[PDB]
Amino acid sequence: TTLGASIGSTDFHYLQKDYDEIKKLNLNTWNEVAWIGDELNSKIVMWTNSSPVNNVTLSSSDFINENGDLISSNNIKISWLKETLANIGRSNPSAPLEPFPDIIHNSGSLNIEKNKIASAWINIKIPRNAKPGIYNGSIEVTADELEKSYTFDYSFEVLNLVQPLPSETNTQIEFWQHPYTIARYYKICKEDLFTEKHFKYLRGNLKEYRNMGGRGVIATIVHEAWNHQSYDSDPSMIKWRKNSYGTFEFDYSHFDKWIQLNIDLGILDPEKGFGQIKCYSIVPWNNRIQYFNEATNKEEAINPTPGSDLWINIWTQFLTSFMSHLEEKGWFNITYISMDERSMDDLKACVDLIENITNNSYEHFKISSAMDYESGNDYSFLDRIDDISIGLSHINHNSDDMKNMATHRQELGLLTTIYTCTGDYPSSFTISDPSEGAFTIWYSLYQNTNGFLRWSWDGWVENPLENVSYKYWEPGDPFLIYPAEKDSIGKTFYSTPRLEKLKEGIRDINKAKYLMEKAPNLKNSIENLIYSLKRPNKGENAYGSAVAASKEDRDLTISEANRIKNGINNFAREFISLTMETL
Ligand SMILES: CC(=O)N[C@@H]1[C@@H](O)[C@@H](O)[C@@H](CO)O[C@H]1O
Ligand SMILES: CC(=O)N[C@@H]1[C@@H](O)[C@@H](O)[C@@H](CO)O[C@H]1O
Repeated sequence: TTLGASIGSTDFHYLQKDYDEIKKLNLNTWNEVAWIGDELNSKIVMWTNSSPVNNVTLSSSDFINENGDLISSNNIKISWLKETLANIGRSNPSAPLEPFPDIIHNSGSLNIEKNKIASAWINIKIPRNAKPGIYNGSIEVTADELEKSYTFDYSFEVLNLVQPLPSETNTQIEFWQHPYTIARYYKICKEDLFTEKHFKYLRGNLKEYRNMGGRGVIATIVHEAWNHQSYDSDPSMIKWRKNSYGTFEFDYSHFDKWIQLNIDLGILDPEKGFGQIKCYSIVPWNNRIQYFNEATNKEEAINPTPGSDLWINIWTQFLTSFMSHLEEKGWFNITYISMDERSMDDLKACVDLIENITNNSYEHFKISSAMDYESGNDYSFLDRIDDISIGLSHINHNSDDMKNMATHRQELGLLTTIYTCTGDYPSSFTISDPSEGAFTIWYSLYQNTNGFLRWSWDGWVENPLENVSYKYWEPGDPFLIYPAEKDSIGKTFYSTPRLEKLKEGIRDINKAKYLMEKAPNLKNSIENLIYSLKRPNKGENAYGSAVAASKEDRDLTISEANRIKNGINNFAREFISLTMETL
């Protein structure tokens, strides 16, 4: 027929190459369980045969429970998934380019060419004052060349528990933002950086970050701190210069505007100690510091070795000046100096220096680092670092070491996350199954950490809406949101199924934590459910990208995330029911 349609999973992509199998789909009903103030996602997958089909549109009804309580269609947004091209390899110019439905794009009508797949993402926001019950409604697909519209029957159960607000949880989330990348893409000239004209293209995506639980805000403190690994250079938010007396001076202009923005948006709250400023880095690439030398009127650069007299000298100047500046602003207590996975001799020199430099309340800078930890219960150096993030590929699954390490840090009130990056599986690539994201968040809880860190909020390539390929890494690795179109009026970014799955994991671990606290009879049962989590094996495709080790491993990833979720909602249910029977 002209247009086929079926409900599909949000957990994996429906790709053009799978057209003939996709056409056999025939799911006409959907159901899910939600808390008050939760969100659900779904998907409709469609296909054409030999004719193009025009003006394809989806509309939701209102949803109504058994008492007539209403959740308006206002709370349902239906968005076309847009495809972009991705080189399917890693550092491999000859890998093929294939299309991936990675972009949650716009609402409205689509014209679909012949012999194509197209899917639409469905987002359902449950109001924070919604009534419990089973809600029913429908989603209707029409098109010009379609005689009989499709009606898909949707229901969900709202449980009588309230989804926690981010600020009511102890989940740590940190995604690295690249505000000069947003400037580049949207044609913000040098003169307008960190002016209102730049802020208009930042605010939307930062609120997005905030609302899902983002707490870490990165800021660069030297020039090109990652040696231009990304498509866009990384400028320093603190400009360095050397004066005629041979000592250094620091312009905090961009730094201050950046942090203030994040304070204004409610991401950081320095007075109450909410959120973090992560200052990258005291061990930037090759220890290289580029600075304007006033005596010679040109740019110079030096590479002092950590723990040398010269390194100690320069970095004492920076840290004492920075600490004063921060104290004047009232920002010091939420500021962390970031290291990185360097020689342990270099990290020791960093921690030694930092602990030497105190303010007049006897406090030194907090310290943050990605750390290569795999075993052993010697926590003597790790305990000196306030926030650490351990990469997934360094975590040995058949072992309690990570969990033991993290539990120690939890007892000391220190922070711990896991991160993913290039080479990881599960991960958060364009080519990934989006459900890898929910698995990733569950795994952060399995390891008894506070949550999840990723380097990659927005590190866009030239035109990611059309091709995400970059010279390094699996495709889509550097960004979890897309920009909007360069000429956009209105939208400033687009979400991704992979991001929405992280969001899902974050909401569902927050449920598990809420119940563990409010239901002491169930806490240990809940812990055991989480401890049953299995971790899949990984391999590589032919082009160097990390992928599941087998179909069984790939199915595990999806079946595990959903199993824990459903188990948590059953605990939620038994808890509600027993509270009622026993009230
Ligand atoms: C609202 C907010 O950000 N709260 C955090 C809390 O969740 C926890 O992480 C704690 C660390 O000791 O700091 C708090 O101020
Ligand atoms: C904490 C972290 O993400 N570190 C690096 C990051 O800088 C970047 O190189 C990324 C590329 O995927 O790999 C990560 O290992």
